Amino acid sequence: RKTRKESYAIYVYKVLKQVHPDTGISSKAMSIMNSFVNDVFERIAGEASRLAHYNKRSTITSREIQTAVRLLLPGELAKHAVSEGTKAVTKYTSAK
Amino acid sequence: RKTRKESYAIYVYKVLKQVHPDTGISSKAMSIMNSFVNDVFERIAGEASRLAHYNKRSTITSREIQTAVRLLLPGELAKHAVSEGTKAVTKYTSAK
Amino acid sequence: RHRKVLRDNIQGITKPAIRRLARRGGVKRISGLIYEETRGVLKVFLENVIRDAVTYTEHAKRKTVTAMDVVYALKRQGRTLYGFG
Amino acid sequence: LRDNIQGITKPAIRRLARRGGVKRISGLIYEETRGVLKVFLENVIRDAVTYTEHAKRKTVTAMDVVYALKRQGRTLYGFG
Amino acid sequence: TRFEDSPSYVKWGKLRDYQVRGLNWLISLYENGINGILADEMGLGKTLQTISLLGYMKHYRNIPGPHMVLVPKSTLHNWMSEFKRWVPTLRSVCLIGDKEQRAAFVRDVLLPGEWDVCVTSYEMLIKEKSVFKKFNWRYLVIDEAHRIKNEKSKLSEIVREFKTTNRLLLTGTPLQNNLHELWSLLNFLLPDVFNSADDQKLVERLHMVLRPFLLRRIKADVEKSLPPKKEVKIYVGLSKMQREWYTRILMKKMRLLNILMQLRKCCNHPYLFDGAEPGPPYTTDMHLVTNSGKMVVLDKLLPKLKEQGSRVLIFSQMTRVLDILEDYCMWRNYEYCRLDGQTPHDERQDSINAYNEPNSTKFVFMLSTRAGGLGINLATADVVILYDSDWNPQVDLQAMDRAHRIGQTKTVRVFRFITDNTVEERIVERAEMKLRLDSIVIQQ
Amino acid sequence: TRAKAKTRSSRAGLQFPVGRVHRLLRKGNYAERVGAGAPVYLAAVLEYLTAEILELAGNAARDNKKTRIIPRHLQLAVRNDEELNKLLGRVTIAQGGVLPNIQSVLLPK
Amino acid sequence: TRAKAKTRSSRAGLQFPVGRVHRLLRKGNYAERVGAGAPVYLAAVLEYLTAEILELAGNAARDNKKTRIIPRHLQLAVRNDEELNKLLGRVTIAQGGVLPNIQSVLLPK
Amino acid sequence: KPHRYRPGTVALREIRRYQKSTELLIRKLPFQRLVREIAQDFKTDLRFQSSAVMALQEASEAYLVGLFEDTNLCAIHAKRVTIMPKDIQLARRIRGE
Amino acid sequence: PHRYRPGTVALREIRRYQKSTELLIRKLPFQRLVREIAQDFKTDLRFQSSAVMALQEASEAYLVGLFEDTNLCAIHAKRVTIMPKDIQLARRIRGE
DNA sequence: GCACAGGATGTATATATCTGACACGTGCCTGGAGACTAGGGAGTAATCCCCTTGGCGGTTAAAACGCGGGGGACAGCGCGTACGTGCGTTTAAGCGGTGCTAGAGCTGTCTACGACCAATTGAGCGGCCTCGGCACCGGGATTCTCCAGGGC
DNA sequence: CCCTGGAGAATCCCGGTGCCGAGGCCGCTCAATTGGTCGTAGACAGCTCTAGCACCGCTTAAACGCACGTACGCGCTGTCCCCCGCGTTTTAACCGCCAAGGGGATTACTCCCTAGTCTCCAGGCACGTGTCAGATATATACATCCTGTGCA
Ligand SMILES: Nc1ncnc2c1ncn2[C@@H]1O[C@H](COP(=O)(O)OP(=O)(O)O)[C@@H](O)[C@H]1O
Repeated sequence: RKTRKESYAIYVYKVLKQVHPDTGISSKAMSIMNSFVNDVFERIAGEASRLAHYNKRSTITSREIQTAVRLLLPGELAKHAVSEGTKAVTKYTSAK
Repeated sequence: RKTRKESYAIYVYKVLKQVHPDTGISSKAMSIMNSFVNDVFERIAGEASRLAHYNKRSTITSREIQTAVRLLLPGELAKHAVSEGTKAVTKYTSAK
Repeated sequence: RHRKVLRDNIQGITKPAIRRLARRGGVKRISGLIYEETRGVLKVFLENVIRDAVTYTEHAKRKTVTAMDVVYALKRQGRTLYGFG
Repeated sequence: LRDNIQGITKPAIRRLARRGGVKRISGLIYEETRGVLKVFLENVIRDAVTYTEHAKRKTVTAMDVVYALKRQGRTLYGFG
Repeated sequence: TRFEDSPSYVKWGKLRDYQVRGLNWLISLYENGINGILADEMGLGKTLQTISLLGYMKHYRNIPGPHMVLVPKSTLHNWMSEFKRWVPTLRSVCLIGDKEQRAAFVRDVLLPGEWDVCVTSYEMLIKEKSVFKKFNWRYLVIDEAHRIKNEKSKLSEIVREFKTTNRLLLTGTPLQNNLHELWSLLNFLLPDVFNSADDQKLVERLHMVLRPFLLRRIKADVEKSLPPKKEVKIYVGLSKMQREWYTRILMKKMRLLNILMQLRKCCNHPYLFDGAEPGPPYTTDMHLVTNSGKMVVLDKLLPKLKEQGSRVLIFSQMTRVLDILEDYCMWRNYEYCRLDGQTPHDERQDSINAYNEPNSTKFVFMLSTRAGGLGINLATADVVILYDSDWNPQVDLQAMDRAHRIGQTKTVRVFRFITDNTVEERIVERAEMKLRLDSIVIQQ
Repeated sequence: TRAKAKTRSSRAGLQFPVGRVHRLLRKGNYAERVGAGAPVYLAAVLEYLTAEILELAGNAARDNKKTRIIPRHLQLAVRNDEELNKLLGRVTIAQGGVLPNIQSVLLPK
Repeated sequence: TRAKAKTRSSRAGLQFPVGRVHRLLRKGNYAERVGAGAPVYLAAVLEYLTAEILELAGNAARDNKKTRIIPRHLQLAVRNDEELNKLLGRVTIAQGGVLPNIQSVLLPK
Repeated sequence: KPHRYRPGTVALREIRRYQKSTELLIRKLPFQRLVREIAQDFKTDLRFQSSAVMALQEASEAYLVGLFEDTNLCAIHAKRVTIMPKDIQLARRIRGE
Repeated sequence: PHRYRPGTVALREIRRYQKSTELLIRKLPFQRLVREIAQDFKTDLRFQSSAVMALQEASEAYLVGLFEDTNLCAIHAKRVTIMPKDIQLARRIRGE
């Protein structure tokens, strides 16, 4: 038993079952999806860090994340992502 | 009294007098030099941080700085910069 | 009840100005259809840069666009500019 | 070792060009393609070897290759 | 105990009482080594007094030193003609034209040093500052001295840079907005006397301080004519569209950056805004008057005055408002004459001459408030309508006196249109404060 | 006592790990502090992008009469969508191939 | 007692602020720990790069028969040198102009 | 009878002149109006600084100059001397824009 | 005897290889080339199989994109044959 | 149909002037250096076993070589067309002002709410096994395409 | 000079094999809970300098419209040789298998290097201030195009 490796595989599988209820994925495709998730996380987090440094803050917030997704995602993807993220933050605020 | 703004102008002027004693520099060229220094600093520091994260460490050392220099600079500049940095580190650790 | 429009602002980038840019680029002969194409390309480039700059300004909770915002937008686009901070 | 770039053969270059979508190929294309491949591989392998030496390993890893490709602006999905 | 009669060097005319006493005051000023401001209203021979002073300083005192006169471009020909007519003995030169003419002039007439008086303009002074720096000027005369009233201005900085032994400010209205302008003028005059930044504690102290530096004579020494003006303020209410746009602008797609500048024209006419006018057909019929209270009152008043004495001048601060007025007059088939900043110089003279013909069909003359070059002799008018009010009361005073000239024979009515409960009330209050300050300081 | 543990992902109705995202933000040297809404927002954005790509790839795999998504399907889905193509312009997908495309000049006349 | 203060730049033989570099590294959110020799190495590297660029720009200025460096001289120095051209390929210099270059086919013949 | 240069010598003189200078080749006021018009579509009630428009003009001129260099190279590749929208589009397509 | 015209088989190969997804270079020669190139920077280097596979994938993608751009250059020249001049033009416009 | 002379244009070169920005000097204050203590990160040694390298034999797909021919590349030619060059007219850019107000940057204070830190824990998630269904391989019959010959 | 008529390639349709994806079970470590605290950012107040909006005056360089002539883009044709499709022989890649050992990966231990704190002081930054380098103008000297004209 070697060290433990983290991956987004189970969450990607949950999303896949939600989207296409009776479709599967292969190991190579799952590795590609994990790489994509890591790359997008890195881009958004780095842009948010740059914004925080530019404005001379010390905290990464939902406003920084929203500005980062506006900067990085193109057009309609940015609009839909902003809507979904705002929805999630609103539900988390109400339910907590 | 206006706020304090930090810049590398004093040190750029010192290096200019060291390498070309009878030579001046305008304000806009000083802005360009300051921007160049900031950009190179940010590139090297980001590469060193990425190296530390890749190798699962938490300290930025002269090894990280040297590797970042080798990754970012093209060949002859890289090797001359390595020589200069090694000279500086050796002189710093010699009796201080 | 009086009105008078002047011209499109994209026409302010004139044919002699485009010719001067082509001369600095090293062009000898220029076709007559080049000017509209150049205006479109310039418009697209400016649209991208200004959208990023306005996003930065809105995040900073400001209504004034700064050279810093322009520099950050250009760095995002991959066109680092020296000489403005 | 030596005489290994010639191991990249004319049929292989033709297959690559066909996947690129070209019909007729000049006879001088093959040496030019070999040179381009050499320069690209040299850059990538140089960066990967720098990463490996910093890690103080004797083995070059797929993660090192991926990091070199990413720092050259050629992100590769499917190896980590 | 000074020169009691017209001098000898002045030919073609005998100087009258006010100008001879002004010349005595200027001579006493030079003798006491003090520089002063000559504010003799607008048209009682300030140019003639300056010319007589220069002639005196050249002839009765053998000092042929160089002299410079700064004037607006519009007055250059008049100044040169007067110099040739009244005191032909002195040699006066002018610097005008493009680069070739300027260089030819400086190489041919200026540098050799045969000239005695130089009559240049503001722009030519800014162009040739380096050339003008060399000479050791004796007398520096600045016509329309309110041009340098703002420090940090390039003209004021350049004129202070010069080297002179005597100075003389020539203005009509020294105080316009605030005492900082007067301090700037007095700092140019005597930098040593006035160097700091700034009814016994005030008023009287100001009068006694400024008395040895100023000489003003209101247009009452001669009179015998010029029936007094009657000013009436007409209050108007916003129309429905004006009210809606006013509320929408106050609460908040067109940009609204200068909110005061949007409230202004909103008081003038909603048609100035994009989309407020009705649809694309773009007709001109009865929805222009009914959408503005000022338009309603004006449409009630203009036919009345035309049945009455007519010859009405309309002064406005907006060329867009002038366009709307032109459309209204064309609809009503009046005769409208327009004078604007964009009107070419030849058209201005033709328009004023046509409006001033002994018998002409012209009824409405439309002018921008500050576009006049302080001339424009419209002495045939009867009613002055200030459609919009300016912050500076002196601008409105000049607009009024363009119809209150010497040739006027019938009393003039000044109708000032003010909207109730708007920013125009604040504008009028500010103008009243400035006018009261100017009256209490200078007019007394 | 202690209440029953509820995951923040369940509180936000997401299928992505909010706590894991928060830990990655804290360990990544991005800023001194991290807010409460930033992990939720980032997880939601990641979930939306994953859903979009998976939907397009599943449709492509359906057109190929397959039940499993492979890198070829992923590449087809990415390159046939303008937004995802602009987002992943500088990305190479292993074993993804190229789009079928022949210039009209090369076709027989 | 208390020995006289000596700057790390002086002890290293550099003309650049080693202490300011250390402070910027610690405040830049790159890592939670910073070694002692890393600021020295970085300052030396920055000094070498600045010296190279300034020497080339001064040579260009002397070629143009001027004693003050301008952005045009900086651009001429950055170009014409393969190392610095590659290092600053994606960088625009304000009012730096372009290199004199005319293609051979355009020359009269 | 009047003196006239050949069709292309004045062009080469202009090339040398504009490759020797460093100034901006676009009129400031028209460029500023264009920038404000473009910013209108993204946010009304927007104000600009003088430095922002200057930086935008510099970046735009540099981009256009580089594009024209690539366009000239493509035109020379096509055995031509006159640059064309075909050349501009090919340059943009290869660069990835 | 049946003989296809000069260009039909090329189009068939184009369609086949654009439909396929496998590697187009021989793995052992590619590995030998990679090891030979690696001998320049360090001695007695060892490689993972995944590393060589990733290098080969990157090389395939780079060459395919370059050939697409070269074909576009050839079409611009009103030709159907691609040439080293076309390859050089593509590299120069790309920025290499 | 060539080679050269001269005219005209532009460009480079010297010199004189002037100005405003660069380079220097001063005060002071804020950040860097000096000395010291605590604590965790990384260096070092040792062990395990995974993975990498080396070697061999047999298949067989793929590469190399040669041949015969048609299609593409390239040089030459001719034309009529769109662009360069110069000139006279018009426009608007650029500079200098008025008059007012809000935006933004800074300095300085207050204060409170949200994020960090620590101890406890229990459920989520990763690793290992296992099995059955989809992907793959092979074989057969279809449909489509491309090329040639000529009666269209 | 397109219409049949054959060949060759691709495609659909069945049937048998294998191995990998999806599920299920165990165990641990990492996120959730609760409590306490502090310090960062929001809020407020005052000052000062810039930007926007509607105007005016003036100067003058630059854009604009126009006409003429000329390189040049573009079509067209011919020639030739070069690349391509096909068949044959050689070659080494590929795959399965075995064997040995180097080095990656993990763990345990300890020390030493950095973070954090408190003093103290001096180096860098804002502010004035003078003067010299570079821009600009003006007048020659020279280098470049262009054309006409004489001549073999
Ligand atoms: N010969 C004269 N001398 C003095 N004043 C005159 C003379 N002729 C006319 N005026 C007055 O001068 C006024 C306009 O002259 P203006 O240009 O104002 O002169 P100034 O600038 O010297 O006051 C007229 O109203 C007229 O009454």
